Amino acid sequence: SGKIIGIDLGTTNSCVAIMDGTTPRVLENAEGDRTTPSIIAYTQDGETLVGQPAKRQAVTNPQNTLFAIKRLIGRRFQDEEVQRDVSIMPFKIIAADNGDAWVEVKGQKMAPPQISAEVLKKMKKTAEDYLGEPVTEAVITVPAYFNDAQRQATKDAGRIAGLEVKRIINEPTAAALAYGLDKGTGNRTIAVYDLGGGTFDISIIEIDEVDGEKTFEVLATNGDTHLGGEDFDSRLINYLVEEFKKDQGIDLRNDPLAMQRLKEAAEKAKIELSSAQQTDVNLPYITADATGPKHMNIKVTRAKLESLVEDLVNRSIEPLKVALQDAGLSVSDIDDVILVGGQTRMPMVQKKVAEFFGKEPRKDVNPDEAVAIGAAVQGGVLT
Ligand SMILES: Nc1ncnc2c1ncn2[C@@H]1O[C@H](COP(=O)(O)OP(=O)(O)O)[C@@H](O)[C@H]1O
Ligand SMILES: [Mg+2]
Repeated sequence: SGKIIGIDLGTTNSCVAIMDGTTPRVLENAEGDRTTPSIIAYTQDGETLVGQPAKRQAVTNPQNTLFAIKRLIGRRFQDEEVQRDVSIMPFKIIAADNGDAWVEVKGQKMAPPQISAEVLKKMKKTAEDYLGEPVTEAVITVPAYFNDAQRQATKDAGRIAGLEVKRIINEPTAAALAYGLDKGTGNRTIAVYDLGGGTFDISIIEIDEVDGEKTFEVLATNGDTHLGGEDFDSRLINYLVEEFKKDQGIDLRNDPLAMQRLKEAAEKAKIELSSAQQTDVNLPYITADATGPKHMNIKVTRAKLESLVEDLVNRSIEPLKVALQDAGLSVSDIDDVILVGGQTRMPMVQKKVAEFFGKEPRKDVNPDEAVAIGAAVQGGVLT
């Protein structure tokens, strides 16, 4: 029946949503999850894995497990983001013959859109599995700061995935549509605070009712492309390494398998601490030595997590001030504050944002779902 999907093609994760009549519905993937890791593995035996199945095999296949491709897409190999990433990514980043930032996978040169297209194919299949019918139309989101090359390379990923890309929309504009900030009257200035797995974006968006149609303008954009939830995980991981050093003599940083388990356990404990006051990190058989297997069992309070990440939360505030100054505005000129991204579910982040703007952020949608939902709302406007 010709159905247009909304896709959040995120740095860390991806989300796919749809109009179910008048109501947006985020879809569950083949693994039962409403979010799919933006991770693509080319296995030794010839399979292409995407999402949590690729995440599981990553430490067995570091060369051919790709992730963070949103950092490369539409960029040149000499871009400062790309040069920073060359020495930290375990997969091989290369210059194309035209100077573009490409990847080499099992000896094959590939452009970033060919890799991101595997994420988009999974979002497409995820929609087809829920609907019981083909899906070939999409709205896809990008950061507001993306230039024509990054937008066009994102379009190219959709085309390679077999999607007719009806429209590339800004992420904070999609978030405004999901929060229903179009079902209003007059002028409306909004702050979109977006804290994902890898990036922090602040966008100030003006929204005028004029001539019966609603205008949308990005007045200012700021942030930090190296501030996200993975950095919050890293603070908890480093705490868990040092407590296990103190209590059992072992530096777990030597054991790269123990470290894959510890990262996973730190993220789970962080996420539990958004709704509980304390949790346990319990990893049986975490490592072993001459005296046999060791077991990690460490209580983590929410207050301990908050102390480990406070300066990361405080880094998000200076780009808010600069964004307001570039827009020519004060906190009182902001009518609505919306949160986007899974890391904004943390009570400390919500409270710091509410405190800075002097108003409680809206609650209409999940922060981690807003970009995909708004892409779907925009798709339904074109249906
Ligand atoms: N309830 C939660 N509490 C704290 N952090 C969370 C929670 N849910 C998800 N996160 C974190 O949010 C990040 C995912 O952000 P997300 O918006 O999905 O990424 P993307 O940048 O790809 O849009 C991860 O670091 C994840 O651990
Ligand atoms: Mg995001």
